[PDB]
Formats: sequence, C-alpha cells, structure tokens
Amino acid sequence: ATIGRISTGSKSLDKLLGGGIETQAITEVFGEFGSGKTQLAHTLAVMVQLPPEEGGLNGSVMWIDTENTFRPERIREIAQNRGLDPDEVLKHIAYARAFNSNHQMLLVQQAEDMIKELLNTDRPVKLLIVDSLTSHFRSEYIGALAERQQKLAKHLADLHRLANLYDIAVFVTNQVQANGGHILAHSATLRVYLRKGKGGKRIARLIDGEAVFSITEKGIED
Ligand SMILES: Oc1cc2ccccc2cc1O
Repeated sequence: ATIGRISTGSKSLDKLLGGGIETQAITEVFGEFGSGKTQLAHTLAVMVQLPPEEGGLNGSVMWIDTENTFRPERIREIAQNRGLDPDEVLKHIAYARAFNSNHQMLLVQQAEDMIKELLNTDRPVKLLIVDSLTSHFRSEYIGALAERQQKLAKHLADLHRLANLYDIAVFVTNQVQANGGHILAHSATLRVYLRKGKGGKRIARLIDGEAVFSITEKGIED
C-alpha cells in the first residue's frame, strides 16, 4: 500500500510531519503530564474520518486506553467543529480499557480481529491509538527494568506488525518527566516531543524546526 497521512488538525504540525502522521508507522508522542498528548490523540481520532481532500483517510479507529482518559464528549466537540456528525464519528471508534500491561498486550491481538473484519469495507481501520502505552509497564515493573524492556519490545513489535501488515497509523503516547525516560528508545518510527509554551501554546519537535499550535474546540489548530 502507499503511505497514507492523517492530518493532525494543525497546519504547523502537519508541515513538521510532512503532511500528517503516516500509516505503516508508529508515531510516538512524549512529554510531561499535561503537555497535550491525549488532546492530539482525540483530534486524530476525528481527523482520520475525514476524506483525503480534508486530510483524513475515511478510516475507522481503535483506541486502547490505559488511564481512563478517553472522553466521548471531547470527540463530539471536535467532530462538531470539524464538520462531521458526532454520532457517526463515535460509532467508528472501537474503544477498550486495558486493565494491566498483560491485558493491554492481549487487546492488540484482539484488535487484529476487528482490523481484518473491516479491511475490505469502506471504513477500514486506519488509526490505532495506545494512550498511554507505557503507564502499566512502568508501574508493574518497578525495580525490574530488564523484564520491562522485554515485554515492551514484544508489545511494540506487535504494533509494528499491525501498522505494516494492515496499512494503519499507530499513534502512541508516553509520559516522560523529571528524571524519567528511556522514551521508547529507537522503537517508534517517529518520535515527537511535545511541551507547553508561554500562553498555553503547545510546541512539537521531532527527536532523531518546531511546530506550534493551540488546543481548541477543533481539537488542535494553529
Ligand atoms: O470491540 C473491541 C474494541 C477494541 C478496542 C481496542 C482494541 C481492541 C478491541 C477489541 C474489540 O473487540
């Protein structure tokens, strides 16, 4: 398949990304608590449902939530201010809460079943969100870094296999703050560092210029 792109909602961020986040890729956004990673996830879950002329892929979404941070009412707001019907947008987001890191890993295998079901339809899965990818692994493997890295490596490999095999954009969030971080090392296809700037602006930089945007009723925008 050709590489598809999903607009982030921000022209600035899209330019930094060469058009948007890519299918057949894992995009990892990392930064401190409150930097806006989950807002970017919510925005992408709407944008992907637009036609390509507006920066989407007419795609369906699968969302794995590890922190109970998915907000359907926020999806509705973004959809309504992106000219889409909010009920339709929500009907095309499959949502699951991961109870722990082992359940999170099983949910990726389950996602493949729905991906296959939708593959030949007019609304194939085009976006798989894992928010937060690292939170359960970090809390469960305190004092056991070597074992944590083994499990994370397999999880990321599963996500790669889905991105490439089914032409999906995988978008993952990772909280990194004071003294923290192996990030995801070199595993993601693309690492985006997100931070707060003056006056509520958000600033993004590729790790391995900078885009600037705001969180609004449209999700994010310049
Ligand atoms: O109905 C489902 C929703 C999911 C969401 C994310 C990951 C896996 C899922 C599996 C489902 O059957």
